[PDB]
This record gives sequence, C-alpha cells and structure tokens, in this order.
Amino acid sequence: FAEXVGSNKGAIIGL
Amino acid sequence: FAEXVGSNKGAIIGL
Amino acid sequence: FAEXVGSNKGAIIGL
Amino acid sequence: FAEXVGSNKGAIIGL
Amino acid sequence: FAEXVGSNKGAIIGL
Amino acid sequence: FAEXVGSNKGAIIGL
Amino acid sequence: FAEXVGSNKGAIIGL
Amino acid sequence: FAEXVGSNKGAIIGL
Amino acid sequence: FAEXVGSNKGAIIGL
Amino acid sequence: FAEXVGSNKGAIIGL
Repeated sequence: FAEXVGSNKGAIIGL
Repeated sequence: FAEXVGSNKGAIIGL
Repeated sequence: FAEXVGSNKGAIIGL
Repeated sequence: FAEXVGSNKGAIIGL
Repeated sequence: FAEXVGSNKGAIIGL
Repeated sequence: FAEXVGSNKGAIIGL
Repeated sequence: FAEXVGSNKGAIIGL
Repeated sequence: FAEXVGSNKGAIIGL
Repeated sequence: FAEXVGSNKGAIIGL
Repeated sequence: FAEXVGSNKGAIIGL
C-alpha cells in the first residue's frame, strides 16, 4: 500500500 | 490500497 | 509499502 | 518499505 | 527499508 | 472524542 | 482524545 | 491523547 | 500523550 | 510523553 505517492500530510495506515 | 496517489491531507485506512 | 514517495509530512504506518 | 524517497519530515513505521 | 533516500528530518523505523 | 472506551477493533477517526 | 481506554486493536486517529 | 490506557495492539495517532 | 500505559505492541504517534 | 509505562514492544514516537 502507498505505492506510486506525491505528497502526504495526513495518515495512510495499513493494519 | 492507496496506489497510483497525488495528495493526501485526510485519512486512508485499511483494516 | 511507501514505495516509488515524493514528500511525507504525516504518518505512513504498516502493522 | 520506504523505497525509491525524496523528503521525510513525518513518521514512516513498519511493525 | 530506507533504500534509494534524499533527506530525512523525521523518523523511519522498522521493527 | 473516544472518551470514557472499552474495546476498539474498528476505526474511530476525527478530522 | 482516546482518554479513560481498555483495549485497542484498530485505529484511533485525530487529525 | 492516549491517557489513563490498558493494551494497545493497533494504531493511536495524533496529527 | 501516552500517559498513565500498561502494554503497547502497536504504534502510538504524536506529530 | 510515555510517562507512568509497564511494557513497550512497539513504537512510541513524539515529533
């Protein structure tokens, strides 16, 4: 997950 | 999940 | 996860 | 994880 | 993990 | 938010 | 947020 | 945030 | 944040 | 942060 990702200012969470 | 993602300011969550 | 990633100011978390 | 990564000011955490 | 990494001012942690 | 919380297995998200 | 919290197996996220 | 917390196996994230 | 905390096996992150 | 903490096997990170 989170695969290209330009800009992240938030949360990207895989559980 | 979250696969290209330009800009994230929120939440992207996989449980 | 987190694979190209330009800019990260937030959280990217894999559990 | 965290594989190209331009700039990191946040958290990138793999557990 | 953490493999090219331009600039790190945050945390990159593998457990 | 999320104030007593017994058990959380889902998502509780405040933006 | 997240104030008593017994058990957390999910996500509790404040942005 | 995260103030009593018995057991955490997930994510508790404040941005 | 993270103030009593019994047991942590996950992530507790303040940014 | 991280103030009583019984047992930590994960990540507790303040940025």
